[PDB]
Amino acid sequence: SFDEIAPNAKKVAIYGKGGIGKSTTTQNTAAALAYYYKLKGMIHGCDPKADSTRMILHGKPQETVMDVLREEGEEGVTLEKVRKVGFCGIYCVESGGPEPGVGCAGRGVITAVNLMKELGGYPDDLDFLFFDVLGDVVCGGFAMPLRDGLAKEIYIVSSGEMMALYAANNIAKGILKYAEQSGVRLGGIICNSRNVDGERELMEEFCDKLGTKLIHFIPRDNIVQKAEFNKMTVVEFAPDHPQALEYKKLGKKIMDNDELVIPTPLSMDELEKLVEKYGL
Amino acid sequence: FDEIAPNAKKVAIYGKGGIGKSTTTQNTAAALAYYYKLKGMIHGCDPKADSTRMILHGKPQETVMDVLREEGEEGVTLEKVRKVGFCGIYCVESGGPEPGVGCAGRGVITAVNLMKELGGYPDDLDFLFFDVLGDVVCGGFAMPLRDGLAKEIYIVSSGEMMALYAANNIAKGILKYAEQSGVRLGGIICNSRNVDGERELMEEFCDKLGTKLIHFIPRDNIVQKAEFNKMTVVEFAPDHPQALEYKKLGKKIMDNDELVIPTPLSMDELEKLVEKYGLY
Ligand SMILES: Nc1ncnc2c1ncn2[C@@H]1O[C@H](COP(=O)(O)OP(=O)(O)O)[C@@H](O)[C@H]1O
Ligand SMILES: Nc1ncnc2c1ncn2[C@@H]1O[C@H](COP(=O)(O)OP(=O)(O)O)[C@@H](O)[C@H]1O
Ligand code: SF4
Ligand SMILES: [Mg+2]
Ligand SMILES: [Mg+2]
Repeated sequence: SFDEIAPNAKKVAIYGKGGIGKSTTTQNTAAALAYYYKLKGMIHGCDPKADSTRMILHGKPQETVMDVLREEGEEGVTLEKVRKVGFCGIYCVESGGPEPGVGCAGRGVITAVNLMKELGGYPDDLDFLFFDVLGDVVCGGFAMPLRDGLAKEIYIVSSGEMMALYAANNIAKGILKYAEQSGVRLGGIICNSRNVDGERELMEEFCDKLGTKLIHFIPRDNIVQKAEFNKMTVVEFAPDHPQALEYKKLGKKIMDNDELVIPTPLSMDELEKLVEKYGL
Repeated sequence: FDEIAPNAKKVAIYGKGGIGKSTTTQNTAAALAYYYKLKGMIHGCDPKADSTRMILHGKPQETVMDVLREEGEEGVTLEKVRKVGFCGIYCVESGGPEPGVGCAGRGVITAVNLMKELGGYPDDLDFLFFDVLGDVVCGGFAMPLRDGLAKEIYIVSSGEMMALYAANNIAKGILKYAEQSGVRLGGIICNSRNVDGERELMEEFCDKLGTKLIHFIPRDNIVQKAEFNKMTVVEFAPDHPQALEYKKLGKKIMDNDELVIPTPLSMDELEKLVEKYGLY
């Protein structure tokens, strides 16, 4: 069952709109937890972009599970080819997916999670396990962590943008749908700032209406791009930089989080009027 | 699907979420129906269900899935699913299932089949646009290419890496289904974000992709001002430079003959291209 895999670990899944900063937040948060707090972790990329583990692997792209299955076949698959070790011993896995227009994009997630369970790719002694999931659509393999209770705690990365909040509200609808069946809950909304006026204020009212909390406000900092150029995470590049400490704060907040709640999704009218009220 | 609206230019607009597909599709259709007096129709294939709002003057449209769910296949009528808006532009919203329930693109198949059965695609149509979600190329979202529903595809994109990544993925889907359905890429439409050298990056991207940058839509506040008045930019101010830009684009789409099978870029090629200009 999905509850027996890494039982001593805090299973978390990060959802959000495309390009909102899920990979950046998930990788830097995991890097902070493994570096400052010396915790054993693992990242399972459930985004077909397949770059959710690049900064942990120091710029080296990882072969996806679908790519390895396609070339080596089910017989020639080894845990060493699909799971790599990066910064501070963080294990990395990329689910991947089918070619655009071929089948269901989420199918790669289900195959990778089942293969990881089969090969014992999730260490029992793990302290945290993160899943970078595509949140533009809540269906198939993308909605599997919410439906099958793979990760009990969900966090959505969002900005003041209408699309980002719309996606977050849709993910909350999926959480509410299988909240009693799977026991999945929303830990909070993580705001990846875009440097707009009154972004935090809009996000805090959005969380109030959604029945959750704005767990953390990540500022927009060019250190992310400077670190990405040296093929490293911000934590690995400059652990003393204020940005690295922001990910450290978020990391501890996620670990010590207890306010997990079933969401109260907003209506399409409530969301629009909330966006119009602030008018960023 | 070649028998539905045979005298019409069947086009499908793809692109990343929040890139400006609904804004471009609606204003382009409004320009074609207002300046050139062409009979047109918009079939929203985005689960957001707001691709036909400005044409309907801010009035929300009941989606096909909503009507089908609460009234059954018998209680369905064209009057309830197809509405008339600015300059007699017909409007339909496919809709979709609740987040986490089934396949998000399912609403597209049900709506296109239902229109095909009720004869909701006027034969005397001059143009037929499909606002499709491009974050993931699968299911009902990849159907228009698959069944050759719309033979000409245009992708709305900006200088952002995620917007270009999505456009490249849509091009991959076009290439796979180019010989089977005869679908083709008409060009890339750039929805400007007011960044330095955005056009130059987009033009090199089109060169590498084997297509052309059909048009450059500037970022104008008149869009939000017309949105506030529950109207399209064409209906709000047909003499505004922006309203004209959509008129130029509309004619370019109608008189377009340079349809090409795309040469998708590799992940390395796209990253090096983004780094060459370093817009962001
Ligand atoms: N806190 C931040 N400060 C500055 N840039 C950021 C921040 N978070 C994300 N970014 C940038 O945003 C872009 C998208 O980030 P990413 O993590 O890949 O989003 P996603 O995984 O949802 O697609 C990247 O270029 C990244 O450098
Ligand atoms: N040419 C433009 N100039 C200014 N704003 C624009 C333009 N095109 C789109 N927008 C804005 O961008 C946002 C997203 O537009 P939208 O059409 O809904 O994208 P999508 O259909 O891909 O979800 C809207 O708030 C809209 O006002
Ligand atoms: S369930 Fe989702 S990912 Fe799968 S084919 Fe449908 S829209 Fe695509
Ligand atoms: Mg990502
Ligand atoms: Mg839309």
